[PDB]
Parts: sequence; structure tokens; C-alpha cells
Amino acid sequence: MRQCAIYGKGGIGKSTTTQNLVAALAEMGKKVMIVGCDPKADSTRLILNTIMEMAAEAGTVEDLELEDVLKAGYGGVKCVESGGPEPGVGCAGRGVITAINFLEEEGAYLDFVFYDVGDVVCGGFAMPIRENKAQEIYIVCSGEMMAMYAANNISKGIVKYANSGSVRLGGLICNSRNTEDELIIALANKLGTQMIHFVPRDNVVQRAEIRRMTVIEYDPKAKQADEYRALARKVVDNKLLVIPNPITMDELEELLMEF
Amino acid sequence: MRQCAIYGKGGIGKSTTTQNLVAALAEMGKKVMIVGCDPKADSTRLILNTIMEMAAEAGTVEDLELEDVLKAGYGGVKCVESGGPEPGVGCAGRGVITAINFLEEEGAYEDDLDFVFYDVGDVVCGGFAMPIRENKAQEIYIVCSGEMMAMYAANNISKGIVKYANSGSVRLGGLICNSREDELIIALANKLGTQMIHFVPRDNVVQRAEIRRMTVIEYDPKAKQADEYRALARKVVDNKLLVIPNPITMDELEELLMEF
Amino acid sequence: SQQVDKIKASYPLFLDQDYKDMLAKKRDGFEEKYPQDKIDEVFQWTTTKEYQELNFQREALTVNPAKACQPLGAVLCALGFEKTMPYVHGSQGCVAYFRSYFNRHFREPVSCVSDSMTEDAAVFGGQQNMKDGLQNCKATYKPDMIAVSTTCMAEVIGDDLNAFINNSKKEGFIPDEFPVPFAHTPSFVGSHVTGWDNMFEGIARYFTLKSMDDKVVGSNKKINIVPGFETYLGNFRVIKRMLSEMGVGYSLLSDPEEVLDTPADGQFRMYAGGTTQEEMKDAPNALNTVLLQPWHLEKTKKFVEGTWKHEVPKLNIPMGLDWTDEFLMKVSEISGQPIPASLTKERGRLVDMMTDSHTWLHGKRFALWGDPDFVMGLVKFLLELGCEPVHILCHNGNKRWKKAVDAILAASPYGKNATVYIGKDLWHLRSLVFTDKPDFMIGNSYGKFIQRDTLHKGKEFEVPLIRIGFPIFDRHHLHRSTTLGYEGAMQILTTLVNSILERLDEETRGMQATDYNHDLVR
Amino acid sequence: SREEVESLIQEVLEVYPEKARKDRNKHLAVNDPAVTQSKKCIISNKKSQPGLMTIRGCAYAGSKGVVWGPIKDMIHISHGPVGCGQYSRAGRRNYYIGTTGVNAFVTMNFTSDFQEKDIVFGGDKKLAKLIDEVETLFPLNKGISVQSECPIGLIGDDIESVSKVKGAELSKTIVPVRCEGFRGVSQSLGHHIANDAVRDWVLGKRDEDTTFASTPYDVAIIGDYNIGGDAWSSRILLEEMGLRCVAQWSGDGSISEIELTPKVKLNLVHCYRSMNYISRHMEEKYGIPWMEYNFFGPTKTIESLRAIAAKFDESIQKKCEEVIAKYKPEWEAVVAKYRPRLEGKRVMLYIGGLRPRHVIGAYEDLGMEVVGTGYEFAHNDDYDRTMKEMGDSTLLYDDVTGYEFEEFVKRIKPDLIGSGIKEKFIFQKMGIPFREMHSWDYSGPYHGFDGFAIFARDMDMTLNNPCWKKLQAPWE
Ligand code: CFM
Ligand code: CLF
Ligand code: SF4
Ligand SMILES: [Ca+2]
Repeated sequence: MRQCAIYGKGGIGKSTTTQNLVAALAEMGKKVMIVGCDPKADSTRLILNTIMEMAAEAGTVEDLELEDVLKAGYGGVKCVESGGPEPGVGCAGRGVITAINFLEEEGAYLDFVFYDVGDVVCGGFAMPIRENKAQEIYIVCSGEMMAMYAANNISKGIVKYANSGSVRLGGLICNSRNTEDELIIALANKLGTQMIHFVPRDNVVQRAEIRRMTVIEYDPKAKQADEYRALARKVVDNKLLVIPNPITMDELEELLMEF
Repeated sequence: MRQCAIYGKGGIGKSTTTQNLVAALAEMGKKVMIVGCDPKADSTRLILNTIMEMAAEAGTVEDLELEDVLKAGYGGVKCVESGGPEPGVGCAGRGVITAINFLEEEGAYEDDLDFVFYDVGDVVCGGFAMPIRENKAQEIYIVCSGEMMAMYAANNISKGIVKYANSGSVRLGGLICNSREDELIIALANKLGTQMIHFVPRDNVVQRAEIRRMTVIEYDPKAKQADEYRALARKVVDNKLLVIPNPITMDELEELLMEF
Repeated sequence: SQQVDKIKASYPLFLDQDYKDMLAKKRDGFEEKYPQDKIDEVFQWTTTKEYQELNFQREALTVNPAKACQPLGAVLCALGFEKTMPYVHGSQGCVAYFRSYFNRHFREPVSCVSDSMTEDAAVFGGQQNMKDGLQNCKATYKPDMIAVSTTCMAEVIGDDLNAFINNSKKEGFIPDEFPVPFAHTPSFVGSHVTGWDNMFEGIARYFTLKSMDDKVVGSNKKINIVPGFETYLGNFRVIKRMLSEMGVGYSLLSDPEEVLDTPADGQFRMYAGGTTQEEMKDAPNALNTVLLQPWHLEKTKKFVEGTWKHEVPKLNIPMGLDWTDEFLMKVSEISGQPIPASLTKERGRLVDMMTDSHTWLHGKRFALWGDPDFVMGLVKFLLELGCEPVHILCHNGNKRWKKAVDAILAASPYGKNATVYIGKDLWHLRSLVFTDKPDFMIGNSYGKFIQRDTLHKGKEFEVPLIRIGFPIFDRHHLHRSTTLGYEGAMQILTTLVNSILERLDEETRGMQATDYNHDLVR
Repeated sequence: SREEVESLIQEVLEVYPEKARKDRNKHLAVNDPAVTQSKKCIISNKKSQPGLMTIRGCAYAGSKGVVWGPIKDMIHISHGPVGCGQYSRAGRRNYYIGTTGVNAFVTMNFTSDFQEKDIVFGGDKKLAKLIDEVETLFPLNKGISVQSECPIGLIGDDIESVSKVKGAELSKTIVPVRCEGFRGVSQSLGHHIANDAVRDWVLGKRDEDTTFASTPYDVAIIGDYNIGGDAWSSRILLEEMGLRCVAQWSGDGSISEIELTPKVKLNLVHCYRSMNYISRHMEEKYGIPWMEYNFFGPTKTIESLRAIAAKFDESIQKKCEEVIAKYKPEWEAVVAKYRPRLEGKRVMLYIGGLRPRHVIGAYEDLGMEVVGTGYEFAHNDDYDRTMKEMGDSTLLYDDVTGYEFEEFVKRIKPDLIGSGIKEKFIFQKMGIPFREMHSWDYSGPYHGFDGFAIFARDMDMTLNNPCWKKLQAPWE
């Protein structure tokens, strides 16, 4: 079994590509589970009861039943959402921390486990990459100034936990804006990793999104659907796992100046 | 003395627009102060030692002088960065609480400013809502796009406004769209009961300036995009529409999107 | 075994042979205890100057602290108001501990509630807890006011107390006009004293901020007195006594003297006395405001000078002769009331006591600790007595405080072998009394362990504890003493000479050995 | 008294708002000793209603305060701000023999005393540094525990990684306990987290190890915290019975004793609530059976000794009768002296998760009846065990509020109350004799035969004390 964590700026369509990537994974005959740990998005709406809300209805997390929080969707992909507060209050980090612990202790773990994580603004959002958790991290980005800045920052987090334990960067996933392709390959090389795959911007993705489906479910025979299949196969066979080497702001600006 | 908070999805150009806006504002002769409260971005790099780092160095916040943290930049804009932990550790939320508190206690807001701009990160907790508590920001502007996850973020923020609005004096001043997307965001505002204060067009000059650590106003005052930010600035300075937003459903959202 | 008419409790029960033998079998057989010679070697080393350099080089570890967290001071401040329930927003563990801690010191009941924030409230925010909690507390315990403070957990997650309380009123959980002052009191900032300052200022704000337009300074002709974190009941009493003796109209803001000392007459009174709501509302109309413990009433001072427009006097804590004289003359100046014959005579009686006892007090060396104001007034007094306050420790003190106390030490020949330590704890001080041995320590109950350690090194190296400060858990009714004024100075002086004489009588009680100096008259 | 306690319950509850009213209703009951299942009578271990002055502590109090704290040769670190550590510093009388600051560290308070910057930047680097400091300053420690306070749990401080790297490096056993105060609903979950931390980081250290010389009579006292010397006063009997007591869990416990516990033949569990978890674990992994015992008062001590000795051979059973006979003259003397002074007196109790049912027999050996009893944090299995030990129409209360307890006492009017420090001065004010049944009011032991002597002495000195006759003024 392989546990993987997906990070990256959200305003790109990070959760959408995470679910499309798993969809194709399921289509290949792989048993996968998605653990949503992102407060800014819904990591399971396309494949298909959060841990926190159900924990509250049962009294405490100790009364929680893994069955009230699990649920399968397309291709049998298992889905759980950690839960978190309503905007402007509470602590979403602790919600991820609590969610993940419950899953460990309730032995919720199957070929791949995929954590769709939110911005590493604190300790709780790094829980997915601690000892004995996700081993491979994929960062989805694009050729946008701050999208790249986000990946580089995430990389700094990967470094802290990689030096401490066993978790590595598997590569960059480029969500195309149609502007780029080469730029991300350059960043990855700077980072010492790889651009695992370039995801073209096909409008079908959005058509599927509105219908609450991945591309592989909405229209398999579609062109974009094969892209996700090639992304899946590359991740299935990826062997390149490294400790990134984040760059300086000066280095990022300089890179963008060449395009 | 108007305090404003700027929220929105970062993958857009939230920090860049905030700074281009404040630059246009300072260009009109307005005295502005920018307070960086976003761990996922650099809020003052275009206008120019954080409060948290400076504090640790000196021992504690109580040992901090305002002059050590406040630094004047383009147009005389005063800049302060809250600071926070490195990625994957610490608690950036509390860092924001501490910084704002320090600014309150150290009399930074009582110097005779025209505007204060908080560039806030995603409201994943109470700390990142520090800017919209009482005696803080009264006007909220959200930067958005025609993207889905970008409009959904605009709504989540509105729900957060609603919550602190029923409790005090804080309103939604409107939507700012970073480039029929023009129409989409207008409807999103009508649904929210607010407005799209301005549609910032897409223009490579913004990136040109940004990568060179400048706002368009400073990088090229004669640029057409420069006049776009001057147009936004004037609409903000004269804005009178402050409202409590009426958030929509993800269903109602998928309806709006599907209609375009 | 136990003989029914001479029953033994733990001491000396376990000193009996069968227990002593059993304990030895437990040790040799299953404890894998380090040999006594090694235990003895390490102890002696923890006594040396070498160990002390290492100890003082600590930057991450804190051992045996001489301070507590903000909310504790907040609860005490709130108890000083009429029929108010101290309410701490956050997790309940804190409250059980706050109550226990004060119970053990005052030997009285201490009322305080929490809104029991659990793991899901940590993730969702404590808004619901605040709604129901305020409603339940008001309905069950019926206070006239609820004073809200916070625990660290609620501070980390940024629960907006102001919004949460306003939404509570808006949704009908508590009346819109029901007084609910609040103060964010983070555990990880300052100490218990900072909690008092934040809470007092929070209440002052609540009752006066909006109403400032109809206030005229000096119109009610009283002087406000803000006490600060005070755990000696006699200190509330002596200040109220001296002002009434002078005919000075005053208002004491935060007075827990009655709740913390109700009578055992057959009924339990949850609330007793306290500063009324009207005394706080009418507070800006006072002639001026005197802060008794200025070094931890800084936020309060800023609100009083800033909002109330009062010219707070630069006055130190009224401990010892000079500072009590300064306090009375300032109070005399402000109120227009002259210092009466009764106080004048009381002053001469303290000076009398000083001239009678100076022989035994001269050159006596002391290690001491406590909160910044208390420890500063104590240094000053000791200095007026001809004593040397060799080690001065204030864990929760800051840099400006250390400067002020160094200035006081500079002004007298008795403060020349003295050093002030801020941010240092009782394990740091344990070393100090080992390497630079003083005659006595003046501190709280935690110093009984330092005395135990010094005695293990030997009788000659033993440094006795004189229990003055907070908390005192191992003696009874000391919380009734006075530390403030001439009255407090006389109490402090008697305790010091008699501790000196007690110790001398002990060292001279040896028959034919040291008893040649076991004098009847001393 | 049969329906007078039900109308009392309803009358007391009338003061709460509706939500709190319906929740507290199911937490209060009247006993029926025929109810093997307590869930149709009382529910427990649910969260406390906000603002009602609960008596409960937190998970940290359960972990650091009661389970790990007593272990004498380890250094337990209260990780977070200065508070928790200070309030819990030497508040519980978990006795030990050792040279403090050198090889024992129970009464001391080691903290990371978090400041704002440790909250904002994180404190893992500070923790690592602290561990190096306890090593140069307390070289004779035999292990370190890291006890989480609330902030550590929110901030996501990866303390197990710190424990792993520092432990391997220094060749020290460093145990990380995620016992942050907001977890659970009381001290109870803190017991559980602590038991798990013991098995995951300490218990299996001597697993492949066969150096220890075993005996068929090896036992372990599990769940006796040695309050006032309670455990020593219990093992004197066990060892006079021919048994070898290899371990004492936490009370005067050492780390080596814990490591040596899987080597025994039987786990004797006193405190069922706090350590049934580790006992159950020792049964499935090492095959060691466990049984519950009660050393409060003669009737229970005698019963316990007999049951414990019946698990072994005829020589231990013979020595069991030897010990019962040895102490028979002594405890009969105590009964002869104090029982006539105490007969027919009524007691209401409200303690933690074991004493409210455990001290009943001892009170009844002095002729006293317990008319009310309750727990702060017990689960239904403790209440199941409580039904047999209590009288019929008696009051049962789980997580009693300050209001409820005061009013129940006003109706019932007990001659003596047994609870903690937070309610002690409330009832003395009210003229009702009070004994602390947590700290034994700085007396103890109360366990075993010698402890019974002290228990009786104490109930008598307080109940028949001359001060209680003087609460009211002769002029009114
Ligand atoms: S309140 Fe025991 S389950 Fe626990 S500290 Fe006291 S009735 Fe505890 S017997 Fe024990 S030594 Fe105790 S007295 Fe179980 S250890 S959480 Mo407060
Ligand atoms: S439940 Fe933070 S410092 Fe320690 S007392 Fe608190 S305010 Fe003060 Fe339990 S883990 Fe501790 S006692 Fe969490 S915080 Fe209370
Ligand atoms: S920054 Fe993280 S740990 Fe801190 S309050 Fe916010 S979500 Fe919680
Ligand atoms: Ca008393």
C-alpha cells in the first residue's frame, strides 16, 4: 500500500485533479481511499459526513464509528472528510489532527491512500506527512507567480519532515492555465524533482465539475480522460522520490523573467 | 480613517492587487498602511523584519518598538508584516492575533492615516479573522475570479462576514475581479447583495512589474493598467455600499456557473 | 502493626522495622536504584559552583517555577466584585486547578466556572459553549455579573470573546444589559499578575468607556484604590483602615476580603461583599486613582490615565517605612485630609520596634522571591532594617523592574552584595543558596524543598524558610496577615527577628556543647 | 426515602435551562441493587454541561497528575505554558522513597513554560534543547516523559519525532504523551492515553529479555498510587502472604518495575478505572491474568487476601490464614473502640473513579451507612459494580454540579461527607463534618489493616469533634 499526500495552491483546481487522478486509478483496478484534509475545498464531491461533525453527533470522537464516516463512490473509491470549523472561527489544523488520529486508531487502512491537504500554515496540516504516514508527496501548481511560490514553500515544509523522517517529493503536477509547460519543468529541476505530468486545460473538466463528476466518469472516451490516465500510470510507476531544495524569492523571480 | 480588509483566493493575484491598489491610493495623496496577515504570500514586497521575528529577537512583543516594525515604502506607504512560523509548523493564526494586538497597543492606528489595509490569508481559524473584529476593519473587499473554487472561496468569506456582522460593525464593500467572466462575477455580487467594485483586466505589465518587485503605478505610471488601478482606487475611496452578504449554496453556485 | 491507643499515620508508621525491611527488598529487588555512593556524588555536585554555571546556562528548561498563569490572577480579580462569578472560557482542567490552588492557600471556598471546551469545540470554536455556559451559570448560580477570562486553548484558536458574548446576548441566552466584562488572558504571556491587570482593565472598560461624557474629575471626592494581585487579607484591611482613619473618602476597586473570609455560622455564602457595580461606574469621577502594585497594573494605568483622565501618582507599593510615609502623604495631598495623630503614633511605634530589634537584624543575609511589587517592597524594608537582600528573584519580573530595584539597592550600603535575577526559577535559586549561602530565605511554600536540600548537605549549610508570599499551603491562617503599611511592617519585622532568635536557640540548645549561649534574655 | 429522592432530583433540576435540565436528569438516579446493568439507571462519561461548576479535571491531570507523575525515577515534563505544571506540583500525595533532584523527581516541576513565540513558531526545537538540559542537570534520571498541555495538541507539535530522535541519540527512553487537556471529557481519557503510552514506549522493553529470575508467586500491584503510603501498607500483607511483589504501578513505582511487570504471574488491580486498559493488554500479549481487589477495611481486605491466595497453592493459602489471624486482634480493637462512636452515622461520598464504591465496606465495618455516592468521571462498568455495594433507596450522581451536591446535602443531611478540596470548605461552613477522600486530609494510609486504624481514627476525630457544636451563636 502506498500513502500519498497532495499539496499545492487551491485556486488552480488541485482537488479536482486529485479526484480525477484517483478516478483513473480506480479505472485501472486499483483500490484507493481519499482523505480530505483541506478546509478551502471539497476533496470528495466528485467521487461521491465529516469526521468532526459526526464525532459531535456521537458525543466525542471516541464514540465515532468508522462506518458513519466512510463511503464509497466511483470505482469503489473510499472517501472520508476530516471536517473543520465554519469560516473565521475554530482551528482547522486540530480538525485534521483529530481526523487522522481517528483513522489510525480505527485502522481505516487498499493500494493507495490519498490525502488532499490544505496549505501548510501550521502543524496540523503537516500531520499527513509525519512518520509512517504519506511517503510520496505530489504538488500541483502552474506557471503562476504565487502558484509556484506556494510549491516552493510547501517544499520547505517537506524538507523539515523529510530530514526528520521518511517522506519525499514525488514531483510537480502542472495544472495548465494555457499561458508555462517549460517553466514548471525548470522549477522542478531547480527543486531537484520532476514535473510528473502536464495537465492540459480542457473544458470537459469544468463540464464534469458542474455535474459533480470527474472526467473519467463523465466522459471516458474523452481526450482529457486519457491525460488523467497517463498521470495515473506515471504516479503508479514513479520511482523518483527526493528531498527538495527550495529556492529563494530572487531565484523564482529570475526564472519568471526568462519567460 | 478607514480600515479595510482584503480576502480572496491567493492563486489569483490577491496580494498583487492589494499592493497596486494601495499604490494608486498613495498616488492620490492618501496616507496608507498595509498590514500583512497572509502566511501563504508576501504582502509588502511590491511596496518596499516581521513583528513576530522582531519580537522573538527582542524577547517579547512588549519589548518591541513600533519603528522597528513599521517601514515606509513607495508613495510613503507604511508597511508592517505580522510574521509567522516556517511551513508545516507553528501557528500562523496566533501570529496574526499577536501582531494586530501589538499594533493596537503601540498606537499605530492613531497617527492620522486615511486607510489601513489588511492583506489576510484564508480564514481557517479565529486568528485569521482578527482583522474583522470590532474596532478593526469595517470594509471588506474580496478579490475573485470566474474560476469555481475561486467563487466558492468568495462565498465562504461572506459567510464569515455574516457571522462577525451580526456581532458588530463590519461590512462587505464589494467584489474585485482579476481577469463572459465580466458578467459572471457581477451576478455573483447581485446574489450576495453587494457589488463588483471593479474588473481588473488581464495585462502582462502587472507580471513585468511584479517580478521586478514593483506595482504598475511605480513600474510604469503611464501604462494603461496603471489607470485601471487608479480607477479601482477612486471607486474604493468613494464607495458607500457596505452590506451584510447573503451567501449562496454550492448548488446555487453550480447553477450560476452552468448558466455561463 | 497498629496499637489502637497510639495509632500512627504514615510518619512514623513506615519507619517501623517490618516496613523499613519491605521497602529495602523492593529497592534491592526491583527498582534497579543507583548505588547510594553515586546518589551521594551527584547530590554534592548539584551543590557546587560548576553545576551552577550549567544551571544558569539553561534556555529551554524551567524547573520549579515561582509564578503561575494569567487566568488565575483573573479569577482573583473577578472575585473582588459584588456577586460576580469568575468565568473562564476554555477547557475545564484549568478551573479545577485554579479553585484547588486558591482553596489550599485561603482555606476557603472559591467559586469559578468554565464552559468546558472539549476537542470538538477546539476545532469548531467555543461559541456554542459560551452561549449555553453564560445561560447556565446565570440561571444556576445567580450572579449579578459574569467576568470572562480565557485559557490558552481558547487563545490559540482566537475565540473572539467580544463577538461571542455579543452574539450570546443577541440570541437571548443572557439579557442585553446583564454585565459581562471580558479580558483575553493568554497563559503563554506574562504570569498570574498580568491576568489580574487584564481582567481589571476589562471591567473598568466595560463600566466606563461609553459613559465618559458626563464625568467630572474630583466630583465624588474619593480616591480610587486598585490593589492588584493580593492574597493577604490583612492588606485589604489595613489600607481601608488607614484611609478611614484619615477621613479619606475612597473606593477600593476589586475587594475580595469578604468572600475569601466568610463565617462558619451554619450557612455557605457563595458571594460576600465586594466592589459594587456602581462604584466602578462612578470611578472616573474620583479625584485620582492610586495603584498599590504599579509594576503589574500597567494596562490599568494606561486606561485610567488615557480614558478616566486621572493623574495616577508615581508611588511604589506601601511596604516598609518610607513607602508607607509616601503613600500617606500623597493620599493626604490628593484628598486634603491631614495625616492624623493615630497614624503618626503608629509610625513611631514601628520605628521603636526597629530600634529595639536592630541588633539581631543587622547584616543578616536573605534570599527572597515573589511577584515584582512584593519582592521590591520587601527589599526596601530589609534595607531599612540594616539587612542584606543578597539574592533577589522575580521569575515574572521584566528588565525595567530589575533596573528600578538595582537603583534602590544602589541607594544603600546594604544592597551591595545583592543581585537581582529575573526569569530565573527556584532551581536556579537552589544553587545560589548553596554557593553563596545566606542566613534565611523569605518566600513561599515551595522553598521548603530548598531548605530540605540544604539540610541534606549538613546542619551548618541549612538555610531556613520564612514563609512570606503566595502560596502558603503548609501552614494555617497565614493568609490573614498584613504585609502592607506600618502594621504589615511590624508583622514582617517580628517574624524576621523571631525567626533569627528561634534559629539561634536551636543552634544553642546543645547541653554542655553550645548551650553556654542559650540565654534567657535576648 | 424511596420516592423522596426522586422528587428531590426533579426539584433540584428545576433550576437549569431546558438543555442542561434534560442532560443532568439522566446523570442522576436512585439505586436498585438488582440492576446488573447501570445504563437504564444512570449514564456516565459524557461531557460536562458548560457553566455549571463541575468538579472534573482534564486529560493532563489524568496522565501527568495521576499515572505518569508518581513514577519516581523518571523526569516528567509538563509541555506547554507554566500553569498546569505549577497547580499539579505535589498536590497529589503519591508517596515515594528516593533522593529528590538526584535520583527521584516526583515533587518537582519541569516545564517548557511556553511563551508566545513557542506557540507561533512551534516548540519542537525548544523541546529537543530541554531534553539535553535535563540530561546534563539530572544525569541520574532513568527516563523522560513528555506530557502535553492544550497548546501542544492544537499547534501540531510533532513530539513523537522529537522523542524518537532524542531517545535513540541519548540512549534514553523518552515517552510522548498526547494528553492535552481538551481531549475527552475528564481525567479518564487521560488514564487511557497514559496506559497506551506505557505499552507503546516502555512495557515491551524487556520482551526478548530472559535475565529476570521468575518465581510462581510473582505479582504486580496495578492501580495503587500510594496516597499516604497506601500501597506500602498493602504490599506488606501481600508479601507476608508469601507473594513476591515485583511491581507497584505508579505509586513509588520505578521504570524498571514497569519493564519487569510482563514477567509476573498475576496482575492485582486495585484501581479498575485508571489501569484496566494496561491489564487487559497484558492478558492478550503476555498471557498474564488479572483480578480486582479491595484493601479498604477488614471485611474487604480479608476477602481480597483469600481470593488472591486462592489463585496460588496451599502454602500461600496457609500463610493467608496466618496473616488474617495475625491482624485479627488489631482490627477488632479498632472496631471495639471507634465503631460505638460511629454507629448509625450517614455518609455521602463524591470522589473520582474508584473510591465512591471502594470505601463503602470500610465505612460499614464502623457501622456507618453510605446514603449517597457518586463519581466525577466513572464509566458505566464502574456503576455496574456500584449497585451491589450500595444500599437500596440511595442517591447516585455522576459528574455532580456544585449546585446539585449542595442541595442534595441540604435535603438528606448526612453526618459526614467525603469528597475533595473544592467542596471541603463549603460543607464545613454548613456545619457538616468533612473528610477529604482524595488526599485523606493529609493523614493516611487507609489501605490494609494498619490503614483501617487510621481511617477509623480520622472519621471519629472529625465527626465527633467539639467544633461542630459551636457553629451557632448563643445570642443568634
Ligand atoms: S480523583 Fe480514584 S480513579 Fe483516580 S487522583 Fe480519585 S477516586 Fe483520581 S483511585 Fe486514584 S489515587 Fe486519586 S483520589 Fe483510581 S487513580 S483519577 Mo483524586
Ligand atoms: S485543561 Fe494555559 S497554562 Fe496550565 S492551567 Fe490552563 S490556562 Fe494555565 Fe488541563 S492541560 Fe492545562 S490544566 Fe489544558 S491548560 Fe487547563
Ligand atoms: S494557525 Fe493552525 S494551529 Fe493555529 S489556530 Fe489556526 S488552524 Fe489552529
Ligand atoms: Ca476557612
